[PDB]
Amino acid sequence: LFPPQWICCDIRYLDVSILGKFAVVMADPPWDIELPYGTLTDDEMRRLNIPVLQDDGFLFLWVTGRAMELGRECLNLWGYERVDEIIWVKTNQLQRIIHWLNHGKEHCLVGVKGNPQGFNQGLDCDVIVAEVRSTSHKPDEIYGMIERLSPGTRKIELFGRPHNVQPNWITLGNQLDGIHLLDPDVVARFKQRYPDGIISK
Amino acid sequence: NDYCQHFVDTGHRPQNFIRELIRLKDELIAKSNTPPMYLQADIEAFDIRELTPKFDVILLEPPLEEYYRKCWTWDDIMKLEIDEIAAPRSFIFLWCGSGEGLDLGRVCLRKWGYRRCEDICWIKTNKNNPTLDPKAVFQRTKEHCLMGIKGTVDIDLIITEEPEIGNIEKPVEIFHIIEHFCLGRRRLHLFGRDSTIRPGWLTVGPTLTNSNYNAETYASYFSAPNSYLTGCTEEI
Ligand SMILES: CNc1cc(N2CCC[C@@](O)(CNC(=O)c3ccc(CN4CCC(C)(C)CC4)cc3O)C2)ncn1
Repeated sequence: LFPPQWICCDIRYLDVSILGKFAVVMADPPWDIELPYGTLTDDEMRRLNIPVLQDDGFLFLWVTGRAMELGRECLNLWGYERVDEIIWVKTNQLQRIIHWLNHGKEHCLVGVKGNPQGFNQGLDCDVIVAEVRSTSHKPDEIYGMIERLSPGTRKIELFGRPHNVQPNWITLGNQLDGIHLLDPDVVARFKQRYPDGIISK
Repeated sequence: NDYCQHFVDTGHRPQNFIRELIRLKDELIAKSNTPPMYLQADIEAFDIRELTPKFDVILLEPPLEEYYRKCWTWDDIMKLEIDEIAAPRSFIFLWCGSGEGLDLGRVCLRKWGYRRCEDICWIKTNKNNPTLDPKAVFQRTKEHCLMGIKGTVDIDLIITEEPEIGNIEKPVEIFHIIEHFCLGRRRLHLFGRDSTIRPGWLTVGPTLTNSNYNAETYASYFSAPNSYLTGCTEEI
């Protein structure tokens, strides 16, 4: 079901096997790197049941600081090979660039699992130039790049927020407003697994 | 405006549309710089331990096959004994390319005892001319230079036009970033060329046409009272 869907949940505890398989996974995790949001420990990050989410497709994993290394560890642990690395160059509205060096970019690792067939590889390049609209937000250009890469397929975003919900995407995060599911396969398995609608333990 | 969509429509890369003095520091650097020193050496057969003294900064630029539409694999690079010539407190800048080097270069840094503190991206514009590795998902339009540290003004971006094919030179701007860190005066550039020789640097590589390296002469530049200068201070 093409229109946006989401589940407010603790991603540590959700049984993601009910969601099916996805052509693209994207995660912008709250890595534990003095932050204005709750985080996941390195072990919680490692233990995420990413492997059940895809058979053949791509993973987009935002990383910063020491998560440039921890993110690579997780990516490999979850069964992906890192095959690309997108950078978003942060600009203002006049298209100017916003420890040892000031930081002008954010990094997104691109992992592959299996042997994806029928994707449009090489349409976009690995550099995003876009304005920092709101702090802590990722640039909306990434969704368009992913859609041209894999048009019409099911996608899932972990640790997203309400402004991230998108057609063809299911968005998970603990600040979303309730549960909004339209795919009948997913609705059926959700009711089975969560008959009283609560996601605990 | 969506420059990713625009690149798909036109072939103009999104980076094509990116638009105090700090010059007396550059003059201090210039005054403190040792004479350029350089040595032709086939690094696969050469015992790097003959390169003394131990270096404050190492710039490592192995010729990767991806640079070409003698090449060094990451197998070769990983087996260099860089830790044997790095000072206990010292820095490394490793050009890693755009493919498997972003991973294997991190293995190298840890193998040699460094931790990465920066990831410096050379973003290449194509303003003047609006490949595909089989594993690539996207067109690769940048190269990474990883900064490693061991022991206890600028931006992490360099933007220039993509060089003509077969030109493997890296932007000279990388030297400016390194020298502005004021990390010390023993600076080694492995796999440099005649074209990269520079005051303040010892350049070692297989394609150099001439050498002037003398270990005792070189060490004499850093004998007391000049052993701990940052390279951004006045002469003593
Ligand atoms: C405990 N179990 C949980 C926890 C959980 N979250 C914890 C609270 C927040 C939230 O609700 C929503 N996520 C963020 O606000 C959020 C903010 C900033 C960032 C950092 N990025 C770095 C790269 C970038 C700059 C491009 C973009 C920013 C990542 C985020 O993820 C997710 N969600 C489900 N289960």
